[PDB]
Amino acid sequence: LWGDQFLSFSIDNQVAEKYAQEIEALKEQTRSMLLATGRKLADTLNLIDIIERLGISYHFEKEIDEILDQIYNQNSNCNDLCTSALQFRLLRQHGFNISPEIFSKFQDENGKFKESLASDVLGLLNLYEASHVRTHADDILEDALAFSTIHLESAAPHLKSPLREQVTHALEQCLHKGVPRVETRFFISSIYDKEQSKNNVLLRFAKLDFNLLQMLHKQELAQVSRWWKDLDFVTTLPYARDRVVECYFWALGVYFEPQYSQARVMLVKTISMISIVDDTFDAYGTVKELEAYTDAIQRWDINEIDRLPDYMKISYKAILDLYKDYEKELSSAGRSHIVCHAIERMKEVVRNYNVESTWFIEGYTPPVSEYLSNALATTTYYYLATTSYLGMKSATEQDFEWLSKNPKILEASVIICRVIDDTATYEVEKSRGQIATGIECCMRDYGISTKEAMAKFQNMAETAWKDINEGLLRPTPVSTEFLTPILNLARIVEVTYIVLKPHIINLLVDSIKI
Ligand SMILES: [Mg+2]
Ligand SMILES: [Mg+2]
Repeated sequence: LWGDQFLSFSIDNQVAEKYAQEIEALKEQTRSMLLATGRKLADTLNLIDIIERLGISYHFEKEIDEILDQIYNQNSNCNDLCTSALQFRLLRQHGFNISPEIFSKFQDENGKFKESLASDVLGLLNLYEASHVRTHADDILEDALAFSTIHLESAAPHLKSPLREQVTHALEQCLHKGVPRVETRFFISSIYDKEQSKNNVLLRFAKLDFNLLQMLHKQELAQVSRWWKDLDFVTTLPYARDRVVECYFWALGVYFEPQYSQARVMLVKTISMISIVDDTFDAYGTVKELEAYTDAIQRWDINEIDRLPDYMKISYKAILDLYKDYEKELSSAGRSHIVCHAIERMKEVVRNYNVESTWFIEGYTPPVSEYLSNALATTTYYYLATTSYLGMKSATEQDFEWLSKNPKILEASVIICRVIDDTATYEVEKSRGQIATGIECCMRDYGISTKEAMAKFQNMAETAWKDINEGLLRPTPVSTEFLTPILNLARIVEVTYIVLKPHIINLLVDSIKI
């Protein structure tokens, strides 16, 4: 419902250059802040936390890492909940397996959190955020979420602004599980901007940087929108909607940095394309047509097009063409040889789409284990994760080989999307006759109520998050650069099922008022 609002974006080079020039000054100035010698732990942690929440930490990957490494190594006891929880969270998010023992001093000989901390809002907030980065080994943090949650909920109504808005927001969306750009936009405009103790250099820096990057995101969105119009699916395939803007939001959620410009464009096209296919199997193709389509996809030829009805011929050709473009784009860098990994994942998605169709027609309700073996791939997550690597100039063959083994971190990301999707779309899918819905299989397989089935599904998502958190800890199998996209895919789930309009507006329409 966007229209020609994004067909084309004429970037006024003057404003961009001004922004860039000043950003360079602010960047160097901020760098010097990070390298300040005589700073206290609390101050150093808050500085890093602020730069990250402001969405400008990508400029200081090395600096922040070296500083955090020093903090990890010195193991200093801060003694106060606020700093301890923050220290724990930042180290964990950066792969440092800091021991949860740092929380023992805030617990009774029973391991329960000293209820006396219940009046320490700042400590509770940082503990709340830290509880979301826990692993299966962090037994000490078992009751951290419930503890901080109940007390923050109680204190919230009487807190000053913007602290109150920060707490209220956190309770609805924790930092660790939120989409980066979405959380950055919120922190900048709704919190830091209204913070009495704000650092003006950092705020100015954050605003300019966000706005400048937004211009690039707009060029990409415009470029891809033109690409979509050329395909002219609107008239040739009147059963699919112009979801391009939504598809772009997803790509933006996976990575927003300027270096991933090519990657985002490639990713958007894939998301758009597979969306067409999903529509085909869901409400247009007949039993026979779908079987013919699944086969054509597995063969991946073109001569197979003759066995497909006209509408499917358009889709099929476009898909094959898209991958040819990908191969061409990567030719200059000699990376075209990796595209096959994405194709293999697409074939997988289509096979499982077909199987899902078959299950629906037969009225089959498989046990959970069997349901998942097919339903996990239908989320398209393995496929999208593989696709995100295509445009990443550093993604080597080894990285793709690791990804093909279905790494636990990827598996967890996929599971999160699956169980959450099933919990949300259950009602709609049931009234549609889809008795092969995750929640349905769960109920029958275990012999439990819908409520209990959904509760089990939520537990699976929780378990998966802990797995993701563990998968981020050093030593990582591949560079962190390749783990973030998977983590971001899981974050997108949290945002899509708490719909995209407000985020699209805040991220791609409205700039932050400087
Ligand atoms: Mg479908
Ligand atoms: Mg579903």
